[PDB]
Parts: sequence; C-alpha cells; structure tokens
Amino acid sequence: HHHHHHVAMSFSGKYQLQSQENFEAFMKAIGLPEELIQKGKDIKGVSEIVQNGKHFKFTITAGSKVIQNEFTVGEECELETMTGEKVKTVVQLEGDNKLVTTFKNIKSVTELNGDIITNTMTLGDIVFKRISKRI
Ligand SMILES: CC(C)(Sc1ccc(CCN(CCCCC2CCCCC2)C(=O)NC2CCCCC2)cc1)C(=O)O
Repeated sequence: HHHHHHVAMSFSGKYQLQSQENFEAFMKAIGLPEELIQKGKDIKGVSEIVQNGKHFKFTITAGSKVIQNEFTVGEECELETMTGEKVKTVVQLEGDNKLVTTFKNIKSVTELNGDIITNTMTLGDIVFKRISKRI
C-alpha cells in the first residue's frame, strides 16, 4: 500500500477547487465585479499545473473562461491575473515543492503536497487561501 520514491516533486497534474478562505475579502479588495465573486465561490472551477524543466505552465479555469500563463524559473517573465493585468515578476522554488513570487504588495506562496495543492496569497493586511485536490 502506497509506493513512491524520488528526490524532487512533480508539479505536472490537474486539480479541482475544494475549499477557500478570505475569497470575497480579497476579490472585493482587488476590485472584482460581484458577479465573478458570487460565481467564483458558488461554482468550483478547475486548475492545471505543468512543469517542463526550466519552463513552467499554468492553466486557470473559472467555470468557462480559461487563462494560460507561461514563465521560466529564475528568469523575469510577465504573468496575467484574472482581470487581465500583466505584471513582470520572477518565480523561485525553495527546493520543497513550493514556488514563491511577488509583484508589488501581493506575496504568493504556493505549496504542493502529493495530490493536494495549498496556495497562500497575502495582499497587504488581507490573507487569501485556496485549496485544491487532484482529479
Ligand atoms: C478554480 C480557480 C479558477 S483555479 C486557480 C486560479 C488562480 C490561481 C492563482 C494562485 N496563485 C497565486 C499567485 C497569483 C498570481 C498568478 C501568476 C501566474 C498564474 C496566474 C496567477 C498561483 O497559482 N501561484 C503560482 C503561479 C504559477 C506557478 C505555480 C503557482 C490558482 C488556481 C480558482 O482558484 O478560482
């Protein structure tokens, strides 16, 4: 029962929305329309995470709209948000299945734990959480 062995972890896989904290507080603060907020907590969207050595891909799926972003780890690359805001940043791995990135005042800390994703964002005095699980 349960057999695995590897040095690093595989980001490659698809994950569905499970749970969330400070979603409305964060979304109202970044200035999202209340339609995208009511559908965003009511409907469970889908996520995908893809790793290609130094390259990295991420698919966001919020009910029907799909956003695809690409970046290269340790190199300056431009990332699109849910509203279409394109912002230059770099993403670093801490060697522990966890990617960290910062734009201005929004502190992203991603974490992968096998079949579970844990995403923790912090914009100023607001602290948004997202949890997803493998499909
Ligand atoms: C159901 C759905 C629609 S799925 C969904 C939606 C949004 C997120 C973002 C959260 N985020 C924080 C950081 C937010 C900025 C991020 C930059 C690159 C990709 C776009 C946004 C993030 O993914 N960080 C890193 C990023 C690329 C490298 C590894 C992960 C994640 C899943 C929902 O959650 O509503």
